[PDB]
Amino acid sequence: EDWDLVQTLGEGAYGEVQLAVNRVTEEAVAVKIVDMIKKEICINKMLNHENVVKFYGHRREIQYLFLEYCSGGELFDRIEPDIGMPEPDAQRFFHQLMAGVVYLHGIGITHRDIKPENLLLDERDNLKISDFGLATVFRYNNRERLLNKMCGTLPYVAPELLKRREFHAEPVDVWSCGIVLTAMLAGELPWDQPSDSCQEYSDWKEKKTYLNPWKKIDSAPLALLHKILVENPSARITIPDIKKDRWYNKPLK
Ligand SMILES: NC[C@@H]1CN(c2ncnc3[nH]c4cnccc4c23)CCO1
Repeated sequence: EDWDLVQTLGEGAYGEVQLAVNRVTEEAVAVKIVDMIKKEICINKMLNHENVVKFYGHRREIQYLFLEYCSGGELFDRIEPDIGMPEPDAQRFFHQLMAGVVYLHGIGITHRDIKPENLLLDERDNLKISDFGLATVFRYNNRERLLNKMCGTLPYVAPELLKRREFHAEPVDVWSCGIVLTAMLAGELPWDQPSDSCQEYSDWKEKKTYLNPWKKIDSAPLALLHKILVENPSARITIPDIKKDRWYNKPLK
């Protein structure tokens, strides 16, 4: 019942996250502090999956969210700049990311800001999707609603979000998962944003894969990236088809 605030884990816009330890059980949890979030709590209440940060509850005093503590830090910190990480680790992380994203989409939730900073690791390096502050419902009563608000993080957002007034939620999270995979395999982000004024993005659309970061990436995972980082959201590979991808299914290590 009584928790000691041991240390700060991370900072956010509207607050900070602190590690809290139970005085009796010594259980660790993370506490997200927000000095007024209503939708974040609501969405968190729906979530129950092994690749999504668990929600234990909240107390209003300033709002306090009680969330799963992930001692392994963030995926961001397993990526060596300009190098990435070993391909078998990247594949395992990507499998776990798809599992989390499939779950969310299955309950009609889109995260909207998938990036390595938001993908946390537990003590066994299991990936956990965190931070549902930008998340929203895109399906309800089996009826899809198109999105129109721009949010997320420029290097990770899909090009339709910049160009179209309305867009489907799922292909946007698929795209950001592809940017995450690129980062894991090349240790660099391919562009500032996916717009026609961005030279690196133009190069990609013209298939200059002899340039970085694409030249650091083996042809198998690169063929999967060619299917994810497709400009037309309607032509973009879906998750069920990602699960059928050759590299996705390649035994590694
Ligand atoms: N960018 C990550 C860092 C450290 N971080 C975390 N660190 C450890 N465990 C956590 N569990 C969480 C549940 N929800 C949100 C965040 C965490 C969290 C907080 C954010 O800044």
